[PDB]
Amino acid sequence: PIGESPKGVEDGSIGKVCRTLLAKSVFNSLYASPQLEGFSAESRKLLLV
Amino acid sequence: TVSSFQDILLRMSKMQLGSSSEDLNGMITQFESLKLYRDSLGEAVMRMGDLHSLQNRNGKWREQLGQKFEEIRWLIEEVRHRLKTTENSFEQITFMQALQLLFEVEQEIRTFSFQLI
Amino acid sequence: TVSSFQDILLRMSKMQLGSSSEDLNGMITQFESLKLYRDSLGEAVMRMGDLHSLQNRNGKWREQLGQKFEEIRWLIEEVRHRLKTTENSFEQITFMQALQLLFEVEQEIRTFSFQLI
Amino acid sequence: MEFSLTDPRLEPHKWEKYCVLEIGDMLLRSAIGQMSRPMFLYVRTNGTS
Repeated sequence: PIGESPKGVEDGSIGKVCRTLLAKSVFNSLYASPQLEGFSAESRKLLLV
Repeated sequence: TVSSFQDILLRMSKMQLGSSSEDLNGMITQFESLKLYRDSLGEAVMRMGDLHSLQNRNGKWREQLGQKFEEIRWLIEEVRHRLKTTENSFEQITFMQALQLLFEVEQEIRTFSFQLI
Repeated sequence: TVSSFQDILLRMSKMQLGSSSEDLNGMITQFESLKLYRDSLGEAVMRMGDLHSLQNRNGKWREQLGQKFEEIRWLIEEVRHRLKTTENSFEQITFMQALQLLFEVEQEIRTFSFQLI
Repeated sequence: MEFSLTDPRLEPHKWEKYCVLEIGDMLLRSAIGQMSRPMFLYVRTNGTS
């Protein structure tokens, strides 16, 4: 499960996953801010719960 | 452009099985009709070059034909003159066949000239 | 008719190589050129032009341009309004992509319509 | 200063700190025909670190 569409969810393969992870890392590099790390920390806590 | 069409139609297909509206149905039918019209017009505008190529190649025959008539009449008149002053049977027989053959050839060339236009 | 061609050529060759004249070679060359011209015309006989493809579907084909123009700006206005009204992110992106595609296709069809006429 | 092909004033709120000029037209070579599409230039002022 790698995407979302109206009326259900979508699926993909390993290549989509790796490309998505690389794009997420690149966008993390391009858009740094303290809000990002704060949101990441508390979102990690909520996700663990 | 075709890839854009297929992406657009695939995206619009998923807003119908999660909602309800005849407007998007008519809209999708209208896009597919437009796509059919455009890719029909494609080969129609592609084929236009061959017509002009044929028209261009058809123009040279018109100007070789005039020279052919000139050659025909010149050789006819000179062959008749040569026939007039000969004193050998071989000569006369060959010239008889020559006149007959070129009369037939000139008739056929005129018929084709009339047909071509 | 062909046997007349070879018979005349052979008789004139026998006549010539026994005794030579300017005009004699002149007629030999002119005859040979006409011979090849007739052969080339005969080769062009069984091919002609392709008039079957020259009379394809073109009668009603010309009048649908105004028909397409009838719904072009209709659908573009519908897309503009529905893009303005909508609130989701999927629909907005789909409508923007459709609008850009339609602008491109409308230019394209107008350009080819102007060029062809 | 950067080259671009996308038309502004279709999504104008995205471009708030840019100046856009129309600087020429581009001939896109395709399978059939010619689809000249204008060409734009984006100008902006920055200073980084």
